[PDB]
Amino acid sequence: KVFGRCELAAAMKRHGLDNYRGYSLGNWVCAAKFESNFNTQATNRNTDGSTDYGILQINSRWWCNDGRTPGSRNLCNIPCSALLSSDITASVNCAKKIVSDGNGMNAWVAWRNRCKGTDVQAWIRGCRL
Ligand SMILES: [Cl-]
Ligand SMILES: [Cl-]
Ligand SMILES: [Cl-]
Ligand SMILES: [Cl-]
Ligand code: NA
Repeated sequence: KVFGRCELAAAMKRHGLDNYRGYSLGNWVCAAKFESNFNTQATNRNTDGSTDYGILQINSRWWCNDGRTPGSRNLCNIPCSALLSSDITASVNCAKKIVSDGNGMNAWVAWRNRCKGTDVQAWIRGCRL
């Protein structure tokens, strides 16, 4: 599913991401925009053989099982295919663990490089939230 910007912000707020671990909602919508263009079905292969999955491009080396990343963990305890559902529950729950891992949303390189330090509130401007 390809989410609308305000549509995603609302689903994200309902699932408890607004200021989760101190990160305002616009950070999460920004991250989704540049990770996946709001597409739940986005997948991307990494150089190390792992793959990023879903709206927030969660990686198979640490967070989900896809059966093809040797020596990897499944810390969110889910198949990576769950991260591609039009229901973003799996992705949000896993992102809560990821953002809690020590480095905040720096875990998302696209957030560090494209969202961090910017006016992220722009990503939720105009939405009925
Ligand atoms: Cl915000
Ligand atoms: Cl694996
Ligand atoms: Cl949802
Ligand atoms: Cl932090
Ligand atoms: Na894995």
